[PDB]
Amino acid sequence: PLESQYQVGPLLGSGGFGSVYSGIRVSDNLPVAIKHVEKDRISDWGELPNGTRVPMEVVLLKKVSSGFSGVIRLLDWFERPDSFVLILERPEPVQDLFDFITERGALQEELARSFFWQVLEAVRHCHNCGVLHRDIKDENILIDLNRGELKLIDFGSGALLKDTVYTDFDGTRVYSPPEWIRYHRYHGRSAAVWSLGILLYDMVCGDIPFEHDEEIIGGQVFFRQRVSSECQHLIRWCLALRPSDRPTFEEIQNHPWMQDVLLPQETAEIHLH
Amino acid sequence: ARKRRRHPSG
Ligand SMILES: O=C(O)c1ccc(/C=C/c2ccc(O)cc2)cc1
Repeated sequence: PLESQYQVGPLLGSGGFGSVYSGIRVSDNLPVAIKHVEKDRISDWGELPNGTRVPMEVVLLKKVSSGFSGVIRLLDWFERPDSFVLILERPEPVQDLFDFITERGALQEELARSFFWQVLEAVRHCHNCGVLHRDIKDENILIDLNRGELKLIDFGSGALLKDTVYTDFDGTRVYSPPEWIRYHRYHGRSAAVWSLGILLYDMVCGDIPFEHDEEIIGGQVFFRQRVSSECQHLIRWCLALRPSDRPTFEEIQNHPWMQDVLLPQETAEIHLH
Repeated sequence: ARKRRRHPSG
């Protein structure tokens, strides 16, 4: 029974994360986030390793739930007549990266480097576990302000990672790649790299570069803030119009701009405390 | 200053 294992608290973020409520596990007072998803609104379904029919979001969350602090951990889930309930870990204190950038403006490159590196490691963990997130954006990244650790959240648009072409997409359009805009076709890794270029521009410029379809497909990146030549080069490479011209994750992490990253604790002490 | 906003996925 859900209501016996958890003391349920008020809505978190006034619905901005979805139907997510504060909670505490009665077993050990562990803080949790309790996310509700309506069966009627769930598009993609999968099966757990035993065979039970569950939302794809649960399948993907279970696949990445092993120990790496870079992705949000699913602690348990429950099925109800009309919905599924997901028990997620709740780091505290947190602020999501969208609100962080709004309040602080364009981030210093040392801080952007630390955040971007952690996002790359978290996305690599997903792919290593057979999961494609498909909605990487600052709104879906939580910052643990005390530990300087970032958490990727919201697998509600994700899919099993495959090497063949994707013809469906329900993530965020302004982070989606031009081959999706133009042809409704994309491959998972190179589309992820495009969204990471959007995210990195967002961090060092204070907002995303493109709002309209014509900007996404046009191939021009204007820098509205002072950004180093090395960082500009990485962003423009991630935002190559043709997917085969984009870097691999290995090439991103070996890029000159990515060298000498801060540790998470160093990041918190220099930039967050 | 420019207009920065969230974008729904869904
Ligand atoms: O996977 C998801 O969709 C998902 C959504 C939301 C959260 C956490 C939200 C949060 C945590 C702590 C707070 O103090 C305030 C808000 C985690 C995961």
